[PDB]
Amino acid sequence: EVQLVESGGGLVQPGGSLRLSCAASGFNVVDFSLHWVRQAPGKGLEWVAYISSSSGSTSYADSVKGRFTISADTSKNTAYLQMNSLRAEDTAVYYCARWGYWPGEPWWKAFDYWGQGTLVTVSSASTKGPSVFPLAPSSKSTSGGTAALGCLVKDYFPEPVTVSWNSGALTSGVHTFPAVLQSSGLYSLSSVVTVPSSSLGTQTYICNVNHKPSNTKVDKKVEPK
Amino acid sequence: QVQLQESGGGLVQPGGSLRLSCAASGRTISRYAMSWFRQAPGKEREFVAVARRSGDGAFYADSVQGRFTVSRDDAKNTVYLQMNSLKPEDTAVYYCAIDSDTFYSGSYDYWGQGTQVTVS
Amino acid sequence: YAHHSTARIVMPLHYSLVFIIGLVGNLLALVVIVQNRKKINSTTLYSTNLVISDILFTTALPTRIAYYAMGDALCRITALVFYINTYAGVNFMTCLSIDRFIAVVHPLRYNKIKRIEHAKGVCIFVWILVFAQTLPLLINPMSKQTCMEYPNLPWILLGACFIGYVLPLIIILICYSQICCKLFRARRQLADLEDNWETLNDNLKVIEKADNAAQVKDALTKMRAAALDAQKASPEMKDFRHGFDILVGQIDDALKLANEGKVKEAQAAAEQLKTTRNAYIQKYLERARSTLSGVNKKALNTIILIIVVFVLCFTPYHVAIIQHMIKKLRFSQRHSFQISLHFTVCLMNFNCCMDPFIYFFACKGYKRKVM
Amino acid sequence: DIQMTQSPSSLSASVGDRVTITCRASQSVSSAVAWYQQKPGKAPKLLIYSASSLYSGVPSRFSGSRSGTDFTLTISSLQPEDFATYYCQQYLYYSLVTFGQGTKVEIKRTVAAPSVFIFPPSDSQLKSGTASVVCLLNNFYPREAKVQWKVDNALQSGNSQESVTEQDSKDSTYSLSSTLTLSKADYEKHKVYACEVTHQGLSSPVTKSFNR
Ligand SMILES: O=C(/C=C/c1ccc(Cl)cc1)N1CCC2(CC1)CN(Cc1ccc(Cl)c(Cl)c1)C(=O)O2
Repeated sequence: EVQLVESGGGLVQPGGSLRLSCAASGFNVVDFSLHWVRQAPGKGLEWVAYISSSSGSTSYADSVKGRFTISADTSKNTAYLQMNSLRAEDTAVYYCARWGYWPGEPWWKAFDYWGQGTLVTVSSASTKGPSVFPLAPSSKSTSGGTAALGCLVKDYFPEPVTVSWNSGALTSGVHTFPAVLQSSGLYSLSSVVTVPSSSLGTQTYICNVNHKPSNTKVDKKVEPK
Repeated sequence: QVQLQESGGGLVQPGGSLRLSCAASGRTISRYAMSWFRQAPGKEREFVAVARRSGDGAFYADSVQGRFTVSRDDAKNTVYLQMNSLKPEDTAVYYCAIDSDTFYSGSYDYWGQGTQVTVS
Repeated sequence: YAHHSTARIVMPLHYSLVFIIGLVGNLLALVVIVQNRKKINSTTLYSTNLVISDILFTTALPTRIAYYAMGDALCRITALVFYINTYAGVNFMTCLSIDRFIAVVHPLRYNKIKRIEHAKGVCIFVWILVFAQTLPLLINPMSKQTCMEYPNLPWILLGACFIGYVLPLIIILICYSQICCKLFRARRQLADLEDNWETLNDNLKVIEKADNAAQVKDALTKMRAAALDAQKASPEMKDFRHGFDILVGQIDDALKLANEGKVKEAQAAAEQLKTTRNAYIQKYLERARSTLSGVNKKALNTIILIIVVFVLCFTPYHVAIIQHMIKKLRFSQRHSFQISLHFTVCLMNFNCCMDPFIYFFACKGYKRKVM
Repeated sequence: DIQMTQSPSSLSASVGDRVTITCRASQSVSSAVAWYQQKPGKAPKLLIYSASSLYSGVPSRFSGSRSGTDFTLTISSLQPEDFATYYCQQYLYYSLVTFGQGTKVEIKRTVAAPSVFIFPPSDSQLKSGTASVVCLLNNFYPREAKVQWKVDNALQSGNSQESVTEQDSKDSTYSLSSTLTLSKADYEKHKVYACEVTHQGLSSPVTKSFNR
């Protein structure tokens, strides 16, 4: 079965270099042209480059010309994309696609088999743990209805951080927000829970914050005001 | 500088029907969003419905979901809140409203004076 | 009969004119039919039985032309011959209309039915249908104090009017709409194919006269977008599309050179497209423009001629009948009713002499019609 | 270089509706456009190719068509798995591929109003020299709310940052969180901070505030 596979994504400094590799199985890269479509985080798809190893027709998008170079080692049945001189807006998920040659139905189908996409991160920041800060509610926070409660998880790097309340006991009303990229290149995140009134139910709520790429497991507590 | 006036009203018995209409004077509507509101005596300015620009949306509150219907016609710059299956809880004034934002952020500035619509 | 002294000149004038004109027209018509007494593919049989109906309607006429104020079974024969004139005219015009619609919408289904067997079967079917339409209106002898055939709770009037006239009218109209749409849709298709060929030639010209390969790319992409949907408009269509496949291959061979940045080599590789055009598509454009005018023009003018004969011979009388009966259900009698039906029956019988006008432009031996 | 505008940038519909997404080309490409579907987190999937022909493997409710340079994707019966982003790609040559902007079909629901909360900055954060107040908007259906911070009616700008969640799985409602970051040298300004929230289902802008 035809099945594309990418590899080579990760962290690089602005201006560095990187090598993505789109391994293929099933079909051969001789009978098909392999493209690269990237998708910036929270944006739409855009075409980047392609190669046609049957002839050799390496073309590139206008924003990556002179900075990317696409190769295809058909003895390995893979295709490569050499990304060097990487700018800051080059962080995205790079998919690898497949397009058949003209004439006939192989061309009339567009990219029909995509890869799973590999994520690259162009940043000048280093790894650091998060500083969990409480979002404490006051006693006047709608005394009678429900009172929101959360904790702020900011100034951390790299991306993945998961947050749970009371070691997974609180799953109702827990909203964990997508990590926004702060102005200093760091990430900030908030996770809130809507627990009812009457002294917040008199439970000592804790938000369990663990950041595995920095081995930080700060579990701060939240108290009313 | 652009105000709007509304039509419709009346004392209709339960199970009846009406067809409200607020008409805008001095501005176009085809690029804005027109939303209806409601004020019962004692209750402060609940939401009823909203019409988006053109075929991209029409949203109603949870209480009036299914019974009402807001249409939109950019010929006379009017939108109509067709009320059906009127329970005796809908006895309230029905203000119209327009938002200053075209991203539907809901910046309501021009309202009107509403039409008292009571049921029994 | 307040205008009977007027009618004593009006109706013999009109029926004498109809008699002589229709008789000599159908006379020369069946003479030319004898000149081609075997070749009746699918439409000539319709035309000949309609001629049969018209000429028996004329041969039963010389008793009715001698009229004044003043038998019975002869009058019943005149009634039945009138009805087998008018209803046969209507149903055979609409069967000829659906014949033309089948021919110029689904021609393979037409050649399926172009044989004599199914065609004559449908002919005898509508012929026994018009014999079934005339006998129910023959119960009482029309003699009353000539005939006094004109007048007379009635309810079957608008039923017969509908089935007899209304359903047929809707059919011919939808057949005409289908013919006009089919001939107008393979018209915009040929227009857009010619436009694609024109933009292909113009962009080839701007290629061969331009520099600065950033615009030879802009010309080649328009050329490719034109060729890709020019090939969308069997063992000859395959060779039509293979020419466009190799044309788009040459377009790509030039476009990749333009992308590499070889503007001289790109115009060199774009030069081969006129050779490919002359070798593959020039010999097909003349066919696609001329053959796909001719038989369909005959069909279109036949449909429109049936429509105009319909709406000027069978529309006035039948709308007069629906007007006379729409007066009912709510409630002098010879005021604005007898002269109206008089002149509308004059039209419904004038169809018999307007019927050679169908043949002289439509079917049944147009040789002497052109001569 | 061929622009490709996809107009209805966000549709709202319920299970069983008939949605229609349209897409218009700058130049006149032939009937060579494709339609994709990208569920969040995964890669796209081909749905239509040659602008009308259904790909082999997708259900037959999707059906594209073409009129000039106006391509349109229609879904007939919107099952609960057709909730993803739909792109519009033209493919005329290999190096001339341009995608649309992508419409996000989402779940229709009844309008709710955001329950606004504001949070003062923790004194543990003030040991670091920075202060970050945060305004929380909770369970509002249309994702069109706007937050505007005010420090003695001074409309702040450039120092606020928000992030809305996806549509909830239980009741199909969003949740937004705007945070206003300041230094402690600047946090000692005007001693009352307010969060003003305008929403489509809100008559008057709700202002949740607190004093420093
Ligand atoms: O009045 C009707 C029909 C009514 C009707 C309407 C609707 C329905 Cl459903 C049924 C019946 N006709 C009148 C007589 C015609 C046609 C039928 C014309 N003609 C020769 C003739 C004879 C005398 C004169 Cl004075 C004139 Cl000028 C001409 C003939 O042979 O017959």
